[PDB]
Amino acid sequence: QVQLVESGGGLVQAGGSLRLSCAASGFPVKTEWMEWYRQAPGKEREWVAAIWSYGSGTRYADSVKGRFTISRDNAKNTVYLQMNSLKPEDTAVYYCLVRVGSWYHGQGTQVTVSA
Amino acid sequence: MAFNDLLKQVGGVGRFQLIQVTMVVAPLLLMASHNTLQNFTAAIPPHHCRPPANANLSKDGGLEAWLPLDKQGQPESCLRFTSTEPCIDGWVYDNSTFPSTIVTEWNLVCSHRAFRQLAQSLYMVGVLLGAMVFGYLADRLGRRKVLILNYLQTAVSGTCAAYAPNYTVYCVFRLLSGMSLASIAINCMTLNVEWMPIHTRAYVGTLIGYVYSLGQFLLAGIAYAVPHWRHLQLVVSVPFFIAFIYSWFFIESARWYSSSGRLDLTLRALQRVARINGKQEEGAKLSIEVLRTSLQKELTSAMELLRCPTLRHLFLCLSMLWFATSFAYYGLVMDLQGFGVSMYLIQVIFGAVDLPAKFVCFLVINSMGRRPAQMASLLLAGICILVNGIIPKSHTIIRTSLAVLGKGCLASSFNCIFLYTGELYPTVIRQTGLGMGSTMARVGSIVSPLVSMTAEFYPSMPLFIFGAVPVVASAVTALLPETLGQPLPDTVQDLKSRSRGK
Repeated sequence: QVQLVESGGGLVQAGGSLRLSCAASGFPVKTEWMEWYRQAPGKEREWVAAIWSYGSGTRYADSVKGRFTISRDNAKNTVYLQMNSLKPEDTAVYYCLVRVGSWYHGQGTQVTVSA
Repeated sequence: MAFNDLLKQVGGVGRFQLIQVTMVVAPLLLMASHNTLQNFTAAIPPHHCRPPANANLSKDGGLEAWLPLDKQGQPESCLRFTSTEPCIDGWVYDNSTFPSTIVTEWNLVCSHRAFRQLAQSLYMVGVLLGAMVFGYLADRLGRRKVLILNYLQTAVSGTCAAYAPNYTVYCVFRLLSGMSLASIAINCMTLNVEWMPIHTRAYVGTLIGYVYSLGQFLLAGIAYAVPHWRHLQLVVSVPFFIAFIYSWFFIESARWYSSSGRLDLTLRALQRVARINGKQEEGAKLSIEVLRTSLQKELTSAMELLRCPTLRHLFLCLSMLWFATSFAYYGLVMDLQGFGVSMYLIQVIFGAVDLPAKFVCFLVINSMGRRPAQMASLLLAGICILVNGIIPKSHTIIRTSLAVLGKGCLASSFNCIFLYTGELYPTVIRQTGLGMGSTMARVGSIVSPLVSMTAEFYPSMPLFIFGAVPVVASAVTALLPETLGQPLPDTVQDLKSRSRGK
């Protein structure tokens, strides 16, 4: 099967930096689709960033462009995503998929930005 | 004093011949319109899965919550989130640009994307079967009767396919419409040639080319006027009903009557034309005795085509040329969705560019040469469409212009290959050669939508095939001998001598 256990949840002040990652299995990070999704309390599944096969490029969303950094890692079959200058409206549980719409997705990691 | 002499005896450029040639060649505008109507009524608008009514969309913050986003940022066209699962409650199509099409009405988007091209392939196999069987039936039965039945069948198929409730009914009736349309086109050109004198056959061909170009323009204009698909098909096929209504006034070719062994009907038709043309004494000079004294020479297959080996090689070369030309032409014409511009403007500019290509082609063939003209047109068109496929969708003007030049080069290649197939073939099977070339062209037009269907695996594989087939065709037809010289083969004996001559 495919497992996507993720870690990185915690409390960090606005303007800090902490990295998020989900431990994938059964596939490498240079072959298929992979995204990141948010859902704030009361908010919907907001798409954050996208990575395609073989590092085709980098792309974010309207409120995410120029603020977020996404980095892959072929060695440990993980995506190492960093965020700096944390928006205080970004309190959400971070999700990662294995395709653009897929049968396998991460369990969940919840972070707090506070002030 | 052959049949041509009798034809010029009664006018030959008179009012009757002109009125019949226009009255017979007018529906070719609708011919082109129905040819490209599958392209213009199967436009795929943006679409996505419809979320189930279990959860209200008001608390979903919009439709984007339950819709994954693709490379360009649009919602995914086939798949949806579970809060995955495929489209199970239909699709949602925006009506901002295309109110209704066949894909919008019948959900031919995902897992049914092949049916949109399969309907066009059914129309093309209809065209091929109609051409073959109705040419046989016209030779066996007649020309005016075949034409009037063609008009009736075209109108009936158009209406009863626009009002199709299901998709199988639509595909079958498009098959029948293609049948009737190929038959009416071939019998139109045949009758126009038969009733006109020898001096005006080139003028008739030029007129038919102008009519096709104007029909492309008319399709663009009407399709701009009528945005729907049922209404578009109605407004495009209904005039065939009035065409059938007025087509009972036609006068069938007397040459076919003479070839049928009956001369009284030929005589009757001759003074019918005389009365229409206004010259009565000239028709009165005709009589039963003078008919056989004028057509004594006139009154008195694939197998033989394939027995001769060098003739077989020539046939294979010309068949490959026809196949590739039609295949590339109908692979390029019916991809107007991916040019990034409204279909109306690109269709209008296609119709505009159709004619200068004919002019340039005529200049090069009658002044420079025929083989260089064919080579330049085919190879340059193939390279242009291939590099159009390679060039990404980010740029639109360059791709549009590239394809606008492509289409014109395909038209020039069509003129060149028709001139070739009518020139190098000996008069023994020259008509057989024309028929086989047209049949292989329709086979290519059959295959091309099937190739275009395989766009799900790769986003440019159909365009790669469309751009690569003409190159291989040019490579295999470079061995065709030059024919700019005056000598024109008549029998099969000089075919080997002509090869011996070069």
